[PDB]
Amino acid sequence: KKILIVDDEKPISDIIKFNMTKEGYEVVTAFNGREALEQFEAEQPDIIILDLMLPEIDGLEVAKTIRKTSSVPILMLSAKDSEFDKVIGLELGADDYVTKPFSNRELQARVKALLRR
Ligand code: BEF
Ligand SMILES: [Mn+2]
Repeated sequence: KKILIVDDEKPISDIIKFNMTKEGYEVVTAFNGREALEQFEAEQPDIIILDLMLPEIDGLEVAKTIRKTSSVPILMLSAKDSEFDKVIGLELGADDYVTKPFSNRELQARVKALLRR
């Protein structure tokens, strides 16, 4: 299965890529909202882990845009942890929303849960 990791912070992207690689997933990365939409269209990932505070296009806009044509599972992963943040992310189409800092094991379990459908 292929995972697209969207995060503008390379250190965070690297930790998630390391962990998902360990589970046997193919990993593709994007460092801004524009790269996120470009990788989504070119790679057709099976699941997207999506940061919200991103340059060019924010994660909420990336999710809304992607939802116009795809039901690809989206797991939002952000330091933004307010009730409004989680509710709007889910209402715009996210299937799950995890806050930073996060547990690598819990992220792995939620990706498996989403892929399980
Ligand atoms: F920049 Be992400 F929203 F933590
Ligand atoms: Mn960010």
